[PDB]
Amino acid sequence: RSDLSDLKVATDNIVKDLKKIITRISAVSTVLEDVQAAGISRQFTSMTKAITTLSDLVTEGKSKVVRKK
Amino acid sequence: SDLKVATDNIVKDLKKIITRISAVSTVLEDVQAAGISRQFTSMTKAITTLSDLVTEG
Amino acid sequence: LSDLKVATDNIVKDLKKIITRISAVSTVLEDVQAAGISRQFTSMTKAITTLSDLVTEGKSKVVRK
Amino acid sequence: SDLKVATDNIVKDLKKIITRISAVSTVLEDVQAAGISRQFTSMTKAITTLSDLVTEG
Amino acid sequence: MNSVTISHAPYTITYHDDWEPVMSQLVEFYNEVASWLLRDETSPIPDKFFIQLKQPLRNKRVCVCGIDPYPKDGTGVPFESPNFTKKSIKEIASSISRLTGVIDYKGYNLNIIDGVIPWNYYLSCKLGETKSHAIYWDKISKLLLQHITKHVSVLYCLGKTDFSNIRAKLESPVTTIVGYHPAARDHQFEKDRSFEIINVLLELDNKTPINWAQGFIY
Amino acid sequence: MDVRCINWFESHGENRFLYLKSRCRNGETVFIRFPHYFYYVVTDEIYQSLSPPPFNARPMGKMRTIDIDETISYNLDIKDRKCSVADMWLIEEPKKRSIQNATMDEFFNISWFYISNGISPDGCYSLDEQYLTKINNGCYHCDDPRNCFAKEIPRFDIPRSYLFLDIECHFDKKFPSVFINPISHTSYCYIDLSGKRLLFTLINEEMLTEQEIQEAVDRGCLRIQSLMEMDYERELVLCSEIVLLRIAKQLLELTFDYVVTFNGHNFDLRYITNRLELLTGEKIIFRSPDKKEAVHLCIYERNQSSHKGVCGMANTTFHVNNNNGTIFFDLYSFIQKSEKLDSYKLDSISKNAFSCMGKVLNRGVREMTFIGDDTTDAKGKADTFAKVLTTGNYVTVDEDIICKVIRKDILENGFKVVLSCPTLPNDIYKLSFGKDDIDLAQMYKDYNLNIALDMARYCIHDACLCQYLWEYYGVETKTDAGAATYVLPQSMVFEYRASTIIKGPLLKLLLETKTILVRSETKQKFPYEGGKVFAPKQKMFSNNVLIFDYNSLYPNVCIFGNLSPETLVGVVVSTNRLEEEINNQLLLQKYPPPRYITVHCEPRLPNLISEIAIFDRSIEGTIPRLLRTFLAERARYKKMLKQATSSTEKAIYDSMQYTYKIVANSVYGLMGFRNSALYSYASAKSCTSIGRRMILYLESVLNGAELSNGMLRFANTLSNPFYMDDRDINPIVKTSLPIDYRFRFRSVYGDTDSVFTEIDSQDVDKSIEIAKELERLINSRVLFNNFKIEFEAVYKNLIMQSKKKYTTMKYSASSNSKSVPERINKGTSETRRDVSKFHKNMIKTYKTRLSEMLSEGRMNSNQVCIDILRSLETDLRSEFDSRSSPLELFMLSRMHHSNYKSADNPNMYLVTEYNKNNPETIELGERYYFAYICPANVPWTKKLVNIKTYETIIDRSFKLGSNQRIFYEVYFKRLTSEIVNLLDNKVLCISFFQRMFGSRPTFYEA
Amino acid sequence: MHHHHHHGTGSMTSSADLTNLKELLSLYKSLRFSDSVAIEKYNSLVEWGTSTYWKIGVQKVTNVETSISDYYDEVKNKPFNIDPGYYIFLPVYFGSVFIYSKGKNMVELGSGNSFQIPDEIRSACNKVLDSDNGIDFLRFVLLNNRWIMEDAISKYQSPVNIFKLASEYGLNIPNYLEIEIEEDTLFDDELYSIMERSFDDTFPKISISYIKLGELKRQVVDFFKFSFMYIESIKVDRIGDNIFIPSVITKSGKKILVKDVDHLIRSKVREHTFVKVKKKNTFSILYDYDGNGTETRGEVIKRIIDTIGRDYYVNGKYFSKVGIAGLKQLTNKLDINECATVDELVDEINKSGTVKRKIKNQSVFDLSRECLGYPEADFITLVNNMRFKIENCKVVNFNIENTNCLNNPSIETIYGNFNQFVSIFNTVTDVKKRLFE
DNA sequence: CGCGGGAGCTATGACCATGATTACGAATTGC
DNA sequence: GAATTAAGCAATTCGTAATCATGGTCATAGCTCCCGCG
Ligand SMILES: Cc1cn([C@H]2CC[C@@H](COP(=O)(O)OP(=O)(O)OP(=O)(O)O)O2)c(=O)[nH]c1=O
Ligand SMILES: [Mg+2]
Repeated sequence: RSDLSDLKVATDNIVKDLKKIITRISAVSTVLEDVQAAGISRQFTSMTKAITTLSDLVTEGKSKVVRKK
Repeated sequence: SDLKVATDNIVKDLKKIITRISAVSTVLEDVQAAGISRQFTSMTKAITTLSDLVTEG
Repeated sequence: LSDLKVATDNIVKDLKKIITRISAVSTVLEDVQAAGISRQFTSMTKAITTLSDLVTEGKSKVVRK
Repeated sequence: SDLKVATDNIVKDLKKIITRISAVSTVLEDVQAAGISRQFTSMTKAITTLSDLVTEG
Repeated sequence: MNSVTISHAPYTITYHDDWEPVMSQLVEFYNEVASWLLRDETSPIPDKFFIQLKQPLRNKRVCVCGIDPYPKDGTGVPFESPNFTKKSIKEIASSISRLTGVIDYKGYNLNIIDGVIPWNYYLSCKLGETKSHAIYWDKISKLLLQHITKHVSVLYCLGKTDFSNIRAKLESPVTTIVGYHPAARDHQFEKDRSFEIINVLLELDNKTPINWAQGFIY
Repeated sequence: MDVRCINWFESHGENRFLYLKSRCRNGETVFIRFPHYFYYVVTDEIYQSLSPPPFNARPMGKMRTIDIDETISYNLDIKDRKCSVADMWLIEEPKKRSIQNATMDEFFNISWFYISNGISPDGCYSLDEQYLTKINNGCYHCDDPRNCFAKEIPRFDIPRSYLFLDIECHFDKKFPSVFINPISHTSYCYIDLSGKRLLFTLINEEMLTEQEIQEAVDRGCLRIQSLMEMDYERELVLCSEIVLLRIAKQLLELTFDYVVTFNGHNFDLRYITNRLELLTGEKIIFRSPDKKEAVHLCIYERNQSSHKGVCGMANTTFHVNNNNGTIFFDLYSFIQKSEKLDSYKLDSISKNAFSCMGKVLNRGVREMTFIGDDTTDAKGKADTFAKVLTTGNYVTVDEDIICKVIRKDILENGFKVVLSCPTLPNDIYKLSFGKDDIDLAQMYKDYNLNIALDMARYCIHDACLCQYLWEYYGVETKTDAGAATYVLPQSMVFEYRASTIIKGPLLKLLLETKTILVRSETKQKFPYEGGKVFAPKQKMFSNNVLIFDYNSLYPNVCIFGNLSPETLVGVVVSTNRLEEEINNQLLLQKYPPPRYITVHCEPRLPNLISEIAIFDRSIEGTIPRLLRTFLAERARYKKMLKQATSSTEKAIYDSMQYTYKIVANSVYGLMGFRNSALYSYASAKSCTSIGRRMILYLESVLNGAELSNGMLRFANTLSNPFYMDDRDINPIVKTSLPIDYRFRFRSVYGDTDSVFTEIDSQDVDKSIEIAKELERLINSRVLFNNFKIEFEAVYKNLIMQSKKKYTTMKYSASSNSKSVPERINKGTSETRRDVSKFHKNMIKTYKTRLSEMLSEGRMNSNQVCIDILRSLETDLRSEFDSRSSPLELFMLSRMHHSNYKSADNPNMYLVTEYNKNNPETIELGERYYFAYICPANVPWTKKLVNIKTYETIIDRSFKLGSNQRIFYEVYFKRLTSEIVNLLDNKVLCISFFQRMFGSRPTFYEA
Repeated sequence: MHHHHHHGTGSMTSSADLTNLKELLSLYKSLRFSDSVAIEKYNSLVEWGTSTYWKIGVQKVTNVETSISDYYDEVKNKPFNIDPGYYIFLPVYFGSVFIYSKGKNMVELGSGNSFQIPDEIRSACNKVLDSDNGIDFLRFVLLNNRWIMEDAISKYQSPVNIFKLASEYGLNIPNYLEIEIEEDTLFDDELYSIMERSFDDTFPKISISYIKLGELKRQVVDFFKFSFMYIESIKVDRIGDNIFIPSVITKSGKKILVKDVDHLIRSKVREHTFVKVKKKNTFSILYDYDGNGTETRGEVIKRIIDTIGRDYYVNGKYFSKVGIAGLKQLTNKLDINECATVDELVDEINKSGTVKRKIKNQSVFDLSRECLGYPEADFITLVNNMRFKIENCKVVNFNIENTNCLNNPSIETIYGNFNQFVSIFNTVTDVKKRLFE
């Protein structure tokens, strides 16, 4: 918000924020592999719903910036 | 339910990131839009690996 | 097992996955701390202490001298 | 009840790792020993940061 | 500046290097028609049938085309008269003098203008006869005029009856101006404003306009 | 003084004289001179304001002057069309005079001479000799053509004289050159004023040795040394080439009525005058009838540009600079203009013209004896064949094998010919005068006396073959009707396209109706819709199909709607539906539907959404009166066609009525043509719109129409599609048919005016009589005013590839079940000239095979496709490897022109490369043969690229080299393409087309 | 034949052919500068020249990128040093650039479309063009429906004297600073602010172009900085009787000026987002760019109309509103005194012969469309998908046939106002019946 | 213990080859 | 020496060329870990 100039640094900042969330979901995946290899019984229907809604969110945020000309 | 609140915080933070994309994406240049598009492809392949992990188990 | 090249290779290869999972535990603990929920880490602190004791035994054992 | 069983499986895998290192450790040779030592220092740096994140409250 | 040998009364054709793609065909056409051509006393002498082949064609952008030489006293260069007694070059000089205002001249010569090659379609005629050697010069005239219009931008033809079919004698399109003959009745060459039309069509082709005052002989 | 007009012709000099070539009853050729004026039509105020007085000025009466300018209007306050009624004067001067605002300048001075003096160019007149002043013997001067040409007596026969000539020239190369190669033979068919038909060939004795000259003298050929020794009665005369050319000069200088050649202006007469100027310096001097001026024979080009595209040069004709009145007629140009054929060489025209069916009486080892009469072919076919066979030498049997005539006999009602032919199994064969099985250049290499006499026979066959083509095409009657109708000189009849031959009778009616058409604004062209062409509903038709076609549809439309440029009240256009509906309401209340027709058209512009043209039918238009004149001419020649007995006279009058039909369709097309003086975009657009409504109305009554209990019921009512009229609109129409007949009619195809009505019956006779009842009932109840249809044909086994492409068996209205049907191909591969003879033969063979496999009905369509594609693959591989079919089966034809948007077009580049490389030149408008020729080491090429680079122009002297071969893959791809459009099982067709030609085949969509 | 030439050749050598060729050359030299009428006249002259002579050097054009960059060059955002001499300073304004070339029309840059202008401004343009024929085109600016004549680029004559002459004809003019610098001076931003305040205009001046007396191809100068600030809302501001200008509003409160509605759509700006904006010392200029949204043009127009208000519609460069259209709007369109009845209206048009001739020249539908201020193409698209019941050239009943055109918000808004269009149409129809029938 | 050099990997936009689609003129014919 | 011609459109097929879908490849930006020296 407010006023900004030379928006490439804000683009780099939000790319860094996406780097943080990419490492965050890689952390979730690499501890999910460990908790699945532990042998505990888990029910992930609401987890699957959360991943489906977040993937729809990712597609909605992607589709504005995919294709040029 | 640590993973539930963790993914809920991920949803909220990524909601903030996507509305900032919606704020800035109309006026992006070609190279930075290309960079954010590679970031979104990494986003999609990481979430499809997560979906394969929660599907196959 | 001869020349110990494969043994050293697949204990270096496993340590990358181990430190990746350790940084993963750190990142998801940062996530659950920033989410705002209250958690207790007493048994986690006990596990950290006994893991630290066994790995400093490993530090005492790993040296070549 | 996911992080505690996750770190229980992690410390069991590390029990297997420490036992096999103690099995092979009658000879190590200097350069690979320095490599696993520097990997161990990076690993305990990660452990120290994790300990800071669990003691900060 | 190459030269070839022919079997009849010119006995050689000195030609510029721009005339190279049409020379051997011109050699065989002139060798087949020349033994019948040269029985008649031609209006230029046979040694000057091919003077305009010495001229280059890359620097030419305008072809000024007549159907034949003058019936008498043809000098091999089209619209050239050292005595300046020919009616056609007189009306050409009158039109250029009306264009440019240069009224103090002794004669005119379309050869000495840069970018203009004066051309005779049929390269000769019998003495006192007009288009009498069309029989001999038909194939040569077609070949040489398509060779010219491959190079020049604007083709200007001085005859309505002589050059009504000149879009059929050529097959590649060129800027063609079929103008009135200078000896036409009712002064349609006096009302002719074709040299301005030549200059404007050159400027439409992004070419240099012809400075028509270069042709005046003082 | 009773004369018959033969030819009208103008003086070549600066002093303009108009001449008439005329013949009296006793056979005397009489010339009448007229002072030819430049005719101008001015108003009365312009006439009295002329500061130089006119030489002659005649009052033309109070004539209305109408501004034919098409202004669109967005409202219904159309201003009245500018009609300036004034006294008009016919200004005549011997010199050309530039008069400001002089009207009616589109017409020529010769038409103004005819119509203002009341002279028909095809007329017989008793000339008043008090207006004739004798100049010299046979030539008179007429100062007053009004009262001298006042008594128009009926027609009487005259003894016309003719000179049919063909020459033969030596050539070492492919073509003769007049500077190096002599004339070998000059043949002449001399027809005198006494009717004496003399045939004689002059043989160049310079090309023969002296012993051969003496041997021909012993054989009976006459040796002459000059023109005085020349006898026209001798059949074969030997002479030098100089004496031959002076005999040619003497004959061409004679005042014949017609000197007729084939390709003779371009080659024969030009070669004669060029060789005469070369060898002795003389010129063929045509003199005026009053002998004041004398011109020399100079063949001059006349180059037509196209009127479409970039308007490049599309055709050239060659004519004789003659002023003695002889109509020097090149038959090559005439048949080029009038016919539509693969080749226009003399052998091709003789093959297409003189074809007769002939049965066999005797068979031999090397001799086949054919006879033809009125039972073998139609009446007059065998008589024409005998007339050609009188001088003919070679007869082609079944259009592929050439047979020399051994013995010839002219019967009373046909011919009797013995042919050097192999033994043939069938009983009847098509005999034609086609290609010649000689090589002329080889005969010129080993030139002896026997070769000279054989080529003299072929030359006299060509010279008399000019006469046989002259009489076959009926150029006498066509010239007379073109002089009468188009109001033109007889030499000027065929050598002009539509606009000129319109300008005569249009001038006649404009003087008759006191109407003047003038233009002020710039004529603007828009694309408008044409005739409506329905899709074919079925690919095969096992049922009979009734063919109903409007009688002169676009002329009857223009007469019905009064569609003229001056009867157009206005064009009402709308950009929006609000203004469209408001203009519709004020259109109905303003213009009454009987007096005015409001024709809804598609818009000329994208912003417009409606376009209504209003035409006043109260005063008959100039275009309807012109169309009434041309349909009167077409109706009288159709009546003469129905009264004709011989096949040649039937062909003449069918061509004559077809010519008048095309002229009427050109009265149409000139209003769609922007450069025409009769250009009316609204009228041509409204004509297509009304014709489209006529095909939709005739389809709507006929599609879904059933016959039941002798009562004819159409699907829709018989409403006029434009207004309400007094006639009955009830679709229930009483027939004259029996009660028991209950058939259904449905439309399956439409094309502009034709509607293809599929009756569920298969009987020929019953379909013909029910379709005749349909024609009568449609013309009595369905149609209105001048709209008539006629029933032409019953289409049994109608095989339709696409729109405008169909094959059927024709059962005409005068035919029956027992009458033999004729195979009509319309736009298929058999008719198209860009389709090779091998292609046409294989399409005919495989269409016969497909008809057999569909008539058997015992195996599935996929097995039919498998067997047809397997047989096709076997035939294509056998043709590719064995190469038994010659080059003649693969010669495609194309017309040469310069009307190309691209200057680097491959076709024009190919012809110009031919004209550079070869002594034979291909003129503009010439149809040349080209084939796809590739080197013989090239294998079966899968992907076909740079196809136009493989085109090679084939002429008569072209031989396919050992290193070269026919590029079979292009012809095979086109052939396989049309077969896979014929077949079902499209996936297998794609697979086979990919394994042979590497590409996806194009399939037609219904 | 030989009485009719070997081929029919026209008089290709007359003075009329020379005049046509010279006109063809003049239209070829101004192909990038002309309206579509002069492009069609050029194509007609190319077709005539190709029919007349067998080839000509110029070819037919189908689409022409209308640009005036031949007399301009690269704009530099950096400070630079001037050359000494006598200079002619001009302000460059924010609005849409138009050119009034020898084709007698107002040509839009970047589209080449001829734009409809008021009759007094058009008459002043004809007076300027007929005063001296050496001028290639008149560089015009359309901002807030104000036609100001920014520049008069002439090939032979100096542009100083034409500006006061155009100001005599009622054309809107800027102020000028014709000062001889005669020394090397660096254009700092403070000097730029001095120069902009010395232009003494409250109108938005976005760049400065200078002319040399002895040199052609004048150069435009712009100093700015590219910024990106947050957008709170998009509002409209009334600039006429019915038309409104778009103006986006920041969170802070600064009003970034928008060129047209087409500029508003093309940038694809929505609320709560950042914009690519040029920054000036006096005001704010939104940069011209194509937005990178995933939505189409129609969805952008849908969102814009849903934001600013449903009764606004896209009317050319401006938003026009929906209201009650009575006799006062018809008198405002006819530029006469206000009338309450039809009788006083037709008496008032009987008083004014120029207004009566104007009513003759253009039809009832055009008068009723221009009274309502509808766009031409959108209203034609609307009426072409409706149905009408007509009694004495009046709409007694209307109904829409195809509702696919109602997805356009402009067409739907005009369909909402179509009852007032019917009222105005019937009123103008009655005026036409009473005055001239 | 900490950060720079380097090297293998992994997508990724851009560029080019090849084949299928389609406009586009030409030829031809039906009208 | 000049002199004025000149029918329309619909529809199909075929070759050529511009345009685009698909796919292979090639620099190229991340990118992430190994090695190394202070
Ligand atoms: C052949 C041809 C036709 N037309 C137009 C004009 C009318 C329609 C229908 O003519 P058609 O020959 O089928 O039948 P039509 O001549 O109308 O009537 P007939 O059955 O011949 O009496 O097509 C044309 O413009 N040019 C042409 O060359
Ligand atoms: Mg018909």
